[PDB]
Amino acid sequence: VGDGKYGARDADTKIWNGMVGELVYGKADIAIAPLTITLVREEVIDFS
Amino acid sequence: ARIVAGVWWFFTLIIISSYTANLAAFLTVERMVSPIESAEDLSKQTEIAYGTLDSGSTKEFFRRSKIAVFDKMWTYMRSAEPSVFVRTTAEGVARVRKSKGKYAYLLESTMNEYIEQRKPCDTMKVGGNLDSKGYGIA
Amino acid sequence: VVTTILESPYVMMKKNHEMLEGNERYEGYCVDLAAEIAKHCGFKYKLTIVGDGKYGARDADTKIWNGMVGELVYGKADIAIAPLTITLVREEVIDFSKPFMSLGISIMIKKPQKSKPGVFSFLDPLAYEIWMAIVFAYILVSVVLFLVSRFPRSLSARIVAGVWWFFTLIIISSYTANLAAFLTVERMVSPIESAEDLSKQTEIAYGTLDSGSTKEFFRRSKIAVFDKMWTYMRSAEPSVFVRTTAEGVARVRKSKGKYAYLLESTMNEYIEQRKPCDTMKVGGNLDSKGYGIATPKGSSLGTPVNLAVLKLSEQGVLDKLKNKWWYDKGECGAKDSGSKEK
Amino acid sequence: TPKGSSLGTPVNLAVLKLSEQGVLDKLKNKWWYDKGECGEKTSALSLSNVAGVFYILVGGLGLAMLVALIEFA
Ligand SMILES: CC(C)S(=O)(=O)NC[C@H](C)c1ccc(-c2ccc([C@@H](C)CNS(=O)(=O)C(C)C)cc2)cc1
Ligand SMILES: C=C(C)[C@H]1CN[C@H](C(=O)O)[C@H]1CC(=O)O
Ligand SMILES: C=C(C)[C@H]1CN[C@H](C(=O)O)[C@H]1CC(=O)O
Repeated sequence: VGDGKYGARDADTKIWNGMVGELVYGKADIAIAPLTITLVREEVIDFS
Repeated sequence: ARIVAGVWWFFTLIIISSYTANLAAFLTVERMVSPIESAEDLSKQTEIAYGTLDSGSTKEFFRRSKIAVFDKMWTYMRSAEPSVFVRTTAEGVARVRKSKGKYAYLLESTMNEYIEQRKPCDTMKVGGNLDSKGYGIA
Repeated sequence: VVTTILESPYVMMKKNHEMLEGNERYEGYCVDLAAEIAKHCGFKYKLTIVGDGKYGARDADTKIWNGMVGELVYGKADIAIAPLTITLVREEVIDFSKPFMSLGISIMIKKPQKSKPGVFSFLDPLAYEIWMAIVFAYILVSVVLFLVSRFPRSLSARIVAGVWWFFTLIIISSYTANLAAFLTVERMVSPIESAEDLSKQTEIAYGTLDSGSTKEFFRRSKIAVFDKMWTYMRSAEPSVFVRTTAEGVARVRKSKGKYAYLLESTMNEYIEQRKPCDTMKVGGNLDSKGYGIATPKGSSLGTPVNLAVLKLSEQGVLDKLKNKWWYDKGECGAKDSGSKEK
Repeated sequence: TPKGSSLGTPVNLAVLKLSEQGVLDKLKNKWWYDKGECGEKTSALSLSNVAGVFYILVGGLGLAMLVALIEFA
């Protein structure tokens, strides 16, 4: 991952960053990593 | 009168035997005691500073929590100097390593179990898990 | 329509359920969780107990699903809220929400101890027959002593004193050393939770439920140990299988301790704290799975109940409910306090 | 294998091969140990050792009686 982040939503810019960001915005097909499952992430993307 | 002294002698014999036995056990097994039992004990005691990563789902877990203990822990961690947050996991573990034992690190059980088995091995996990989550493929 | 099965303490009947009707007659963990899910997703619901009384399975013969899953697939029930273990075969047919509770396969056996030490434990390091024998020997020494005197120079009295002193010396040294052995062996944390330890020993026969995901776990398992244990459970008569969990526990309590019962870590954790505290859990879990709310495939409820379970998990409602129905009402107490007491 | 058989060399190389890749160790540990019966605490007192001590005590008392008898005479 380019930026070196997992994922978060900045309230100011309202843009996702990190692997989650690459996932939502279509820069990556699938995310395999120690990614903690949280509600805010489950709302945007699908967790197995 | 002789029975008083005799029975007293038997009694004290039993007691000293018991003491010697127990002390023998104590010296044989040598079980060290952890400074901090659980997570609540960190909230009850002011002395040892404890911290999480700068950005992560853990700090998010602490920021928004309605339970009293975690609310207090987060109210502690928010205002502190110097700031207790660290940028990488390695820096956190190293900060536990150059501590002398005055710093506690809050991290997910996986990385903890992993570091506990890694050289020098000085680090260890204490107390139950604050919450139960899981990793996933996204 | 919410289908569920009666299992403690997931769904239970109230003390007086006769005068009570509707959703108010049932109480339990699953009931509370149901009320919460229904609150967040905002739907009216009616709890109904599944007719056949099974969780779920696919009959090989007729290839029809039964139980909760059965009532779910064919559209007899809108949602199923119960202790349902997520498995491959069940996930293929129906969709599972993110798991609300985590469990594993665990062993339940009879408790070795009566829950506390006593005065008689002082007489433990030296057996009762040794007590009677030492008192007897003492009075023998006494009568010999009297017989010596007849009607600092001597022999008989000297050797009586010496032999008696030597005797009591060796005896009390044995007492001390044996007590040291007792306390040292009491201080040992080890061994705790050895894997496969049951698989080797033939002294204790172990069993699972008649129909469930545990027995099925043993069936399809290619892992050496579990294959061994399944081969053992398959060929053993009288049948080592039980019909209900209650029957299993009652079988362990009446078995004097020569029987082990394999069940889910949750039911084990529950039964362990119930009076009169006959049973305990031994060893780590054999596998890690989780319970989940089951919805039919393509239903509109799936995503809302998923997000609901996640929301309840993050705000810690699930933990509160579990601690409510497990540890908070527990009469036995002990547990972690017992671990500190050991 | 029978003398001059065509299987001699193949079974030889077979035993060697199966030995080098550790199959023999696996089967050995399979049929001997893994399926064995014998794999805490249980510490308890021993009546019979202390009983031996009782024997030396009684010996002392008997010698005491005899010594009394020879002392009186
Ligand atoms: C079918 C299998 C893939 S499995 O059972 O799902 N996973 C196997 C793996 C060993 C495992 C087993 C159990 C769990 C697990 C851990 C915790 C929980 C509860 C506390 C809620 N966790 S949660 O879903 O992340 C929550 C945010 C709602 C539920 C399940 C996570 C992973
Ligand atoms: C190590 C880091 C930064 C990650 C790993 N899992 C958590 C996550 O997925 O957010 C973070 C740990 C934490 O927040 O303490
Ligand atoms: C309670 C029962 C019989 C059910 C519940 N979950 C497992 C299942 O869905 O198969 C079973 C547990 C077990 O078999 O020990």
